Parts: sequence; structure tokens; C-alpha cells
Amino acid sequence: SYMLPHLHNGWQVDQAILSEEDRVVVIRFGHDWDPTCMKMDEVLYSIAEKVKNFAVIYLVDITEVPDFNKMYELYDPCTVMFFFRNKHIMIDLGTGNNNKINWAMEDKQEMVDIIETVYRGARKGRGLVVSPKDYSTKY
Amino acid sequence: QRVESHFDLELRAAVMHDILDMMPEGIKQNKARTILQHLSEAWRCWKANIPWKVPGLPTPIENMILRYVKAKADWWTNTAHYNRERIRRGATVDKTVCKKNLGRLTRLYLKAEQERQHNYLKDGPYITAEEAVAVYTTTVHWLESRRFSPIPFPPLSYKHDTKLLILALERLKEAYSVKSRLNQSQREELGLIEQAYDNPHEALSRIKRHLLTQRAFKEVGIEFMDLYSHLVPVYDVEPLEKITDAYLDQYLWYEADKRRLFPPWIKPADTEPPPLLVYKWCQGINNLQDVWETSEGECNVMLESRFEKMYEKIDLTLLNRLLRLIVDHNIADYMTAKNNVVINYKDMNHTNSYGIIRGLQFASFIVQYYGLVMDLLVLGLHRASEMAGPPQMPNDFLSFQDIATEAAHPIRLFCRYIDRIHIFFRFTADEARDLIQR
Amino acid sequence: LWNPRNFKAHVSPHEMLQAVVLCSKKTFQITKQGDGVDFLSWFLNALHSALGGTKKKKKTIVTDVFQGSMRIFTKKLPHPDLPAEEKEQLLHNDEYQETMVESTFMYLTLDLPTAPLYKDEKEQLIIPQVPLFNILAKFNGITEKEYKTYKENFLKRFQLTKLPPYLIFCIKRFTKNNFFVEKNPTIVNFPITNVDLREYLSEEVQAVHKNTTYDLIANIVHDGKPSEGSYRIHVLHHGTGKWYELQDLQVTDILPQMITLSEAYIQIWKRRDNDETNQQGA
Amino acid sequence: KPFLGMPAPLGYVPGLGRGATGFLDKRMDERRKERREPKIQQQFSDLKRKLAEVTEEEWLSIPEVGDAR
Amino acid sequence: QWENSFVSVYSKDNPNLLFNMCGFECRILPKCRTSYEEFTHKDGVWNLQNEVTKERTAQCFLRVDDESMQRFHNRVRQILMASGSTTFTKIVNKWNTALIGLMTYFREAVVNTQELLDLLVKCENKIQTRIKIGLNSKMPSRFPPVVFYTPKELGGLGMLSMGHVLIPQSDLRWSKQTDVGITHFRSGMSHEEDQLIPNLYRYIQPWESEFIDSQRVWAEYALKRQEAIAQNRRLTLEDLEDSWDRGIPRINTLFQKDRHTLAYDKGWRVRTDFKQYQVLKQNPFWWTHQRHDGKLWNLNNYRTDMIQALGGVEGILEHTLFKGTYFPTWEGLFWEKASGFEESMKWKKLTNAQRSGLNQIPNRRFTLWWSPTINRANVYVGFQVQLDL
Repeated sequence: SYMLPHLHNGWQVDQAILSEEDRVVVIRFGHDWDPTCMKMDEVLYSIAEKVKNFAVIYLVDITEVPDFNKMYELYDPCTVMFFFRNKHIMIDLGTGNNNKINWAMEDKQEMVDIIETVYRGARKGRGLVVSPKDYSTKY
Repeated sequence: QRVESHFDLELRAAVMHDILDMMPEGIKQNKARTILQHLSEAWRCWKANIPWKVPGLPTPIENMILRYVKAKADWWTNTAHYNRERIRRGATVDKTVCKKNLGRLTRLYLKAEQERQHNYLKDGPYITAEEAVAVYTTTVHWLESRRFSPIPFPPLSYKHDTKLLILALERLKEAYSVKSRLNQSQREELGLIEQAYDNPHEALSRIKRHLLTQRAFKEVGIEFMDLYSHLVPVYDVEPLEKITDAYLDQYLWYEADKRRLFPPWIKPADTEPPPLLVYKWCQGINNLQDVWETSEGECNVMLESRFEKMYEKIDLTLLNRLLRLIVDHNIADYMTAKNNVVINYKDMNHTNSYGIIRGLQFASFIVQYYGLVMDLLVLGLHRASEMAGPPQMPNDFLSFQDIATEAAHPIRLFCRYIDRIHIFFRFTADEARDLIQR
Repeated sequence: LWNPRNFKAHVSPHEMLQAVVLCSKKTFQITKQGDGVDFLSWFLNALHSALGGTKKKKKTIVTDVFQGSMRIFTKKLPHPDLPAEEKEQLLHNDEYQETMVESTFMYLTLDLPTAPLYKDEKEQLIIPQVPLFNILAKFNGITEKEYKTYKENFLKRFQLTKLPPYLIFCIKRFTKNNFFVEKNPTIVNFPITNVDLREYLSEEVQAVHKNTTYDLIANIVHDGKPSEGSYRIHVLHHGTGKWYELQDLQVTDILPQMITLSEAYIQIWKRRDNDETNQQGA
Repeated sequence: KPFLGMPAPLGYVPGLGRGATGFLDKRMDERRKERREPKIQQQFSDLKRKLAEVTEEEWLSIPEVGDAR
Repeated sequence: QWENSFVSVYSKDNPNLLFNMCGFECRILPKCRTSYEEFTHKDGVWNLQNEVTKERTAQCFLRVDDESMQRFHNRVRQILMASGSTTFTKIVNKWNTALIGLMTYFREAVVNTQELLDLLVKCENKIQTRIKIGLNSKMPSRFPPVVFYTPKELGGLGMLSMGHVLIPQSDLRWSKQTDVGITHFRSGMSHEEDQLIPNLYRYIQPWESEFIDSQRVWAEYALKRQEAIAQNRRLTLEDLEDSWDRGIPRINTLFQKDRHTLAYDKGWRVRTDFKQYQVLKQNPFWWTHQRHDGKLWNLNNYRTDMIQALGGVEGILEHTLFKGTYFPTWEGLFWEKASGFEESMKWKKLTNAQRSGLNQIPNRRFTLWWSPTINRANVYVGFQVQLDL
């Protein structure tokens, strides 16, 4: 967890989305105490190095910055939200909400595919992508 | 799925908050961050059951580290026990988790085995002198009575051996008969096999040399097949060793066939199929005459059972002597020597002092032979010889020389299928009473 | 069990044992552990309640033959005859005369240092066996003489201040509070070999602060059967001078210097030099 | 991570700048009153106290980066 | 240890003795001890004839062992758990091998084991869902059996089945056009026993029957052999044709291309049994080897019948997208292997990212042929959306 940095103001969130031109900006929105927001914080931290060349990761806490709760509508322990060139990206995991991510993904590998898929599709301006594995059943 | 992972994550964090407070003031802040690599390093060290120790490190630190590594190990191990039970039942889980859990259990099994082998040698002597002599003596009387003439060590000059070579090679190839994609070891193996076809005399010449010389080989790889109820050891071995052994196995059984040695009691299936063989056994029971009559308190007993952990108990030192009774000592010594080597699984290594791998091409032959020795121990000379018949004119699977010859003894029938023993006896009321009283 | 004219070699205590569970005047009702230690304790306590003072059960018992000299003197033989007394002695510095706690005890629980347990292995010579002996006379005074690493509080020393005509030791081989148990296998080297006239297994433990001099005479072993446990029992025989395992109706003689190569569990240690009071007191 | 360092906003709302798209009291208190009228740390913590002893020279001379695989 | 040293006794008091060799649970029964009265039991009953008196003296009741049932069950559990991303053919093919491994291994015994019948039904039912779930949407109302059972030659999946399945008579309807007009066909109005999917067990021959055939056939062969020796000649095969596929060793094994090497393959029945350690993959036909015994089952009649049930190309055509291609002859088309079309994928050396992404292509093609069956106003009860342009 101490690998991955944290964002302590909503102004750290916004500049961080802007200044990274060439890579995804992946953010976990959720709060330290949570059962499920700790688990994801692991599965990302392990992956963050492998992917440094196309994706950048950060951590944010709903309690630290609540400014973003209404606009993106944040419910539940945590939401993974992908950004490329200020454009909110979007993917269908078969789960019935195409915005963000909720459920906890299981393998390191299946997580890297999703990041890679989003980036590759995203690079072409495509706003939707399809997660190869569709965990509607899972979540 | 995330529980054990999460536990270790927070544990490390707690020590990190604690460590700066706890001590290591002299150590730099940058150095402290690496500390986590040693925690990882300690874990890495912990993994594979290898002692791990570094240079400049805190005492009031080493013990702390041990305490958290043990905590993670408990989490890890308990999870493994839980998931295996779910898998056995068929309970819905995870096909990833299915793979991860298997991985963790294979390391835990291997750790257990490595300690068991160590402890056997350290214990210093499972066999005992009285037992060893009993085993030896039994074998001697069997060989005496059976009248089989030892099987000579295979010659360069065997008409049969050249022909068998073909049979051995087919068996080895079968494993790659349908593979679209091969790895490097697979490619090497096939290359070797093609070379063997191209120049059989070199292949054969080298093989003979290996039997005569090489006493210490190279440990293979071990993996487990998950049958969701029991795990089965699968072995990966060097191709040169495998070809030589495959050939040898073909020879020996041909020699056994030609040279007899293995009685009709065993159930190899060379002549008869198992499902069908079971049926025949039922048919044989029906065929038994005077077998269903209970007018005077006659009783029949069917006993079924298994060897259990035969592999652990194989006597490398005993085995060699028993093989000398059968083959030229150079072959016996070769076979024995090939045995215990090194077993690897990632980080882990151990030396199989009393270990036999099922996955060898000629393992089957060894298992049948070793089982035969145990059959002599269990069966006894008086009835076992009656079942087998004389060495001049042996009986088939379920038959006797005469009705009198059957009647003479409680173990009228005897069947052995590798390690499975089947013995048929019918008791009179008086015989039954005797056994019960004793 | 002492009968010189037994019709068969061996005996069946199964009815005794079942009567000890079924016959409520013993609630022998222990389960989920049910060891040599627990049963020894349950037996000792029972005998002392059930032969007892004036009611023949504390005069014939023998309140000399041990003496957990602290408290209760019960059936005379097994409050003497199995108790010892450890006077623990809490201290502080300054002038704060911290306090002393005599305790009567029929069996002395040894620890056993810090065996990893939740750690896989090839164990022993490739994790820890040889130096087994974190253990010797381990404490060397228990908490009391040299290594008073007495974590609980300010200062300690744990003296064995009564020293009984036998002395049972029980090796802590493990913490049933957690799972099934990775035990504490760290081998417990006291096959003492020392008498001169030696190769005697001279056992002879002498108090390395005081003198009292005691000879090993029993030795429960744990064995690790893939089905329960097992518990075999090794007894001295002074007159042939031959140690004797028994192991489910089987009997076997054992080289007394090689006793320690089993997992020790319970030892009885007779006091000689009290047989210098009774070497002299014949 | 240069921005991570800096620490100062304009007195600025986060949503707007990027270009964002969304896809008596005393009496009450009195009334209320009239009505009123971890494991891991424990496991370790104990070790952490154990550490306190270690010297600052030893804290320094600690081997730094050992790989065993 | 006595649990696993279990002992059973057949005596006057007990109903029967018993043993358990390989995956079979066996019971041998004697009339003299006594019994009762019944009739032919098919798989349940085998007849032990006394060699000397030629009398049917006892019966052996074959039955499939519990452990082997668990292995089958777990195999099904596993194929699913593993196959998160594999194509449907890989799933089905694996299932086909697993089933004939057990079905071809036990054969007769299966019919007397009700537990297997329950298990088999449950596991097919579980199997259908995985493919259904792989499809778009989480709800299918019907999915008529034609799509699953139709042989892969006609673009189906070629699933073997033992479960009772209703081919609703509503789905047999088929319409063809001729320059004269448009003609329809429905056999639904014929009211008789309804149409059901073909069963492997019916095609299979009971063990008792096969044992009898092997005794007869091989004895006949031996006598013919003696005559051939006496007459100084070799058998021309036409002399044996009448028994060609008959016998437990399968007399046609006498004419295999590699006999001259297989002659030296001794101990093969253990080895095949012992093979399992050497290979990670575990196989369902452990008891036999085709070469060792030859072929023990005939695939074609069942396949042809499925086609008969399918109604042939015309029947296949309604379900299929074949008429849409305006190909003149059904026979002319040779279909295209996924692997064959796949070719480069075997050796494209790319980031798996292109693995399932290309393996779905065969599945995509399958959808087009059966889309009208797959997509209909009636079928799936879905909101109907017109496509863009």
C-alpha cells in the first residue's frame, strides 16, 4: 500500500488527471478502513510497476475529499475510475453499470488485461470498450 | 479470497509504524523502506522451507519478523485446508482460486515430505535386524520353492531387445502424439527419439553404458494432477534416462514372460481386462463348487484391502538385495542407484531416501515386483504355492491342480493386481470357531 | 501388573477406564485432550480424595514421598509422594521486597523454547535438531538462576524449594489452544550418560546451585500415528539395569543413552542423595 | 509526481476547473438529555516493545538489499 | 487399518458376498444358497454359466463404484471451473471425451446404478448453462435441443446425451420453396409417442451379451484357424467378416497395421493405469487401450441417427444459416475448421490479448448459422430493436 501514493486534496486529483497525457490515470475512490477497499489496494499495488509505462495509479479517500461524491455519484466502499486526456472512460464488465468499476477483481492477470484493453481501445478515442471477461454473475 | 493477503499487508504496515518508534534510529529513512524488501525477503526466505539470514539486522527485529512470518503462514495454511475441502465436495468456488489453492497445497505437501525423509534418515533405522532377516529369509524360501531360474542381466546380444526398442519408443512418443505446441524440453525429447531411430546401435550402446556406469542421475520435476479428491504425483524426467529405462522395462517383462517369475496370481491385464476381470471374479465365485453350502456352518469370507503407503517404505538397501536374487548385480545396482535423488518444486529441494516416483515409464514393473514380495509375506508358502501351482507347470489366474489341492487350505484363491490383494476362503463352523476363540 | 504368575503376559484395563468415565464418582470426563499428563493429574487428584486421612488414603499414600510442600498434605501419598514446591520469588529493586509464592505441584511443566510450528520443514537437521537442548536443565533453576527473562513483571527467580522423592517432568509439546497442533518437536537431550563406570546412561541430574542428585526411571514417549497419537512408556529396571519399553502388549529393551532420540513427554526422576540420607539410612 | 509535492490551490472548486461532467439548539440538547438519562497490533505490539532495546549503531549497520531467489 | 481393509462375507444369512476391482462394484450370487424370482435385467444382471454343466448357476450384479462416480462428477466440476475463456468446442470436446471415457469404460454397469443416472442428468443440465451463459443475455426461455444435438457436420455442437430430452413437436416444422409454390411440413399432427433424443446406452451392448459373443466368436475362429492350418492357407478375412466387430479382444485387432511392434507391448494395462502420474491430464478410459483391445464402440450409427432425428440437411437447413449463402449443394461445402482457418493463431506469437479474442471467432460463425433459431420474436422473449441502417 505504501508503494502507491495518495491524493490529499481534490486539487491534487484534478491536476493529476490533467498532467498525465500519455497514460491512463487510474483512481481508487474509497476509505482506508474498508474490507474491500484494502483488498483492491493490494491487487493494484502489485500491478502498478508492471504497468508503469501505460498506466498511472493513485489513491483517494471519500472522507478526505468528498467534493467528488455527487458529480460522479459514489456509493459503496470503492470505485475504480479511469481517465485518459480528461475524458472519463467507460467499460462494460457485464455488470450493468458501465461507469467506473465496483467489484473486486480476482487475479492479477485479469486485472492487467482490463487496463490494457481500456488503454488500447481508449487510444483510438473509443468511449466504450469491452472487458473480455464479463463478471455480471460475480457482482 | 483476499483475507490472507490483506492480513499480511496490514501486519507489515503495523510494524512499519511501530518500527520507526521502536528503534533503528541510526538506520536511514531510505534504508527503512528497503526493510520491507527484507520482510518480503524474509517471506521469500521463508518460502521454500530454506533457512534465511542476512547481514546487519536488528535482533529485536529478527524475532519480530519471525512472529509475523508465522502469522502469515498460519493464515496461508489454514486457507489451503479450507479450500481443498470445498474442492473435494465440489462446492462452487474459483477456477483461479482453484489454481492458487492447489499451488499452496503442493508446496505444503512437499515441505512435509522433505521433513519426513530427513527424519527417516535421522531416526536411523526403520527396518530393524529381525525384520530384515525375516524379509530376506522369506524371499530365499520363495526362490527355492518356486524353482524359477534367475533372469539374466540383459546382454548386448539379445534378439528380443532390438525388437523391444521399438515398443519402448512408441510408449515414449505416445505422450506427444497430439501436441500442437511444444516447449523446449519436449522438442529436445523428440529430437533424441528421432536420433535413436536413426542410429539404434549408438542409442543402444549408450544405454548399456549407462546401466553399467552411471549411479547418480539428476532429479526430475514434480507436479500434481488435481482429481478433486486426491492429488496424483506427476513426474518430469531427463529424456536420456527415460529412454534407457523404458527399454529396460520392456526387456524385463519380456524376460519375466519368457522367464516366467511372476505367477498367475498377479493381475497385470496383459491377458485379462479389469472391468471384465471383476466380472470373471464374480463368475469364478459362481463357479466355485460346494461354495454356497452352509448346512454345517460353513462360512465364506471376502477380504479386500490395500498396501497404503508402499512408496515410503521401499527399502533401498533391502531392495538391492532382493533384485540381486533376480538379476545380475550390475542391473540391480543400477536400478537401486537410480532411485533416491533430488526432488524439486520451485524453491524447494529434497533427497528421496525412500521415495519411488509413479510417473516413471517402468514404475509399473517395479511396483508389481515389490508387491509380489509383500504377497509372499502375507500369503504364506503352503497356500500361496498351492495357488501358484508347481514351477514346472504353473496354474492360470484362478485355478488349481485338483479339487483336493483347493480343499487343502483356506486361501483357495489368490489374485494380485499390482498392490491390490484378493484372497478367497470358505470356513466350516469349526474353523470359524477356532479363529474367533484365538 | 506386578503378578509373577499371570495366565497371559498382558492385561486389559479397558473396564477400569470405562468405569472411570461411566461411574460419576469419577467424572473421568476429559476429552479433546486426554494425555498422559492430564490423566496422571486426574488419577493423582482422585486417589488423594478417595483414599484420604483416617479413611486410609493419606497415611499410606505417603506425605513424605514428594511434598508439594506448600499446601495440602492430602492422601499423604500423593501430596507428598507426587507434589513438589516451586517457591516463585517475585522481586523488585529499590527496597521493594516483592513477594514469594510457594506452590505445590505433582508434575513440573517444562516449557520448550520457541519451536516455529507454523513453519514447514525438512525439519530438524534442516531446521532445528541438534541443539535440541535449549533445554538441558533448561531453566537451570527454571526462571530463577541465570536466564530470568521473566517477561511477566519486574524481577523473578523460580526456585525448586522442595525436592521430592520422585520428581515428574512434563515437556510442553503443545498448545492445544490452537488448531490441530504443530507441536514443539525441538529434541530434548537428556539421555544422560555420565556415572563414571559410564556408558551408564547416567541420567544423573545434580542441582547446579545446590546438589540434589536424581536418576531417570521413566519416560513417556509421544509417537505420531496417522490415526490418533500414540503414547509408549519406558521404565527403568534397577536390578538388571535395563530400560524397558512397552508398546501395546509388546516389550523391548532400550539403550539408555539413545532414549532421548524419541520425543520425550513424561519422565519420572527418583531422588538418590536423599539416598545419601537413605544410602546412609540404608 | 511534481504536483504531489506543491500543496496550494487557488480558492478553486474541483469540478469546474477540469471541465467536469457527471456522466432553540440549547432546548433541543436539553430534550435529548432528558432521554439519555486491533488483534494484529495486540499480537505484535508486544514484540514492538521488545525492540525498544536496540542501539542506533546497530540500526545503521543493517544489510540492505538481499535477494535470495 | 480395517476401514480400508474392509471384508465382506457371502453366507446363508447375508444377501450376497462382494468385491470391488478397478472401478466396478461386483456381486456374485449362487442359486443354491437361494434367491427369488425375476427376469432379464439388462445391465443389472449378468449370468454366470458353469463351465462343466453349462448351467446358469449364479448372477453377478455389476455396478459402478462410488469413488469412480465422484471422479466423473469432479471432472465435470473441473472442466467448468477451468474454462473461463475457452471456446465452446473446447468445452464440448472435453466433455465428449470425458463421457465416452466413462461411458465406454463402464458401459453396462451404468444402467444398474441409479445414482449415475441422477448424476448424469444433473451434470448435463449444468453443462448446458455454461454455453447459454457464454451467450449474450442471462435469460433463455427454450433453446431447442436441435441446436445442441445436431452433429458438428451440420453445424451443431455434436453433444452426446443420456438425459431425457423433449424435442417439442412445435420445432419440427420445415418449409421449402419450389418454382411451383411454397410447401410446408409438420409431423406434429401425428399423435403417437413423441420424439426424443438418441441414447448412447441403447446403442451400447450389455457386458453379458459381449462376453457370450466373445466365447462363441473366438471359439469359431480357433476352429477356422485349425482348418486353415490343415489346409495350408492363410485366412482371407472374408472367412471372418461375419464376426468382424465381435469379441472382447475384438477380433478385428488381428489386422491392425502395427501388430508386429505391439506384439512386444507387455504390461500395458498397468502402464495405462500407471500412465496417470507421468501426465498431468487424467483420462476416463484408463481400463482399456484401443490397440490393446481395438475399438470398443461404434460412433457412426448414433451420429447417423442423430441426423435422422435432425431430419437431414433439410432439417439442418431450417435451423442453419446455409440457405442464406445461396450455395447450390449442401454436400459440396466442406465447412471450415476453426484451427484450419485459425492457422496463424497457432503460431502468431501475440499477447494472449488475442487468444480469446480470436477463439470467439469460431463461436461467432456458429451464431450466424443458427441465428434465426437463436433469434426470433418468440424465442428469448426479448425487446426487439431494429439495427441501425
